[PDB]
Amino acid sequence: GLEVLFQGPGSMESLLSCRGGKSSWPELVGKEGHIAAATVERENRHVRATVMREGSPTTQDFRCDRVWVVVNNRGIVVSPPHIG
Repeated sequence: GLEVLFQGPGSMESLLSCRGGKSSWPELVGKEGHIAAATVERENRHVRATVMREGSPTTQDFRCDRVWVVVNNRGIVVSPPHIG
């Protein structure tokens, strides 16, 4: 499903064609990290969902098969989990 156009270091164009259907989980904001991560993997079998604390240093890459489930100190999802 998901196509991502990267407007690269120059006039560099590149595309990623990510595999599955769903790329974004707005309905998971406010749920427990572990419920959210299970739902992500259930709804898209091509992505690996990993729970992460807010504002941890982000690696400068984009991965079709990764869904960060970003949680606060209480383990609650604060942002829509999405592919990247």
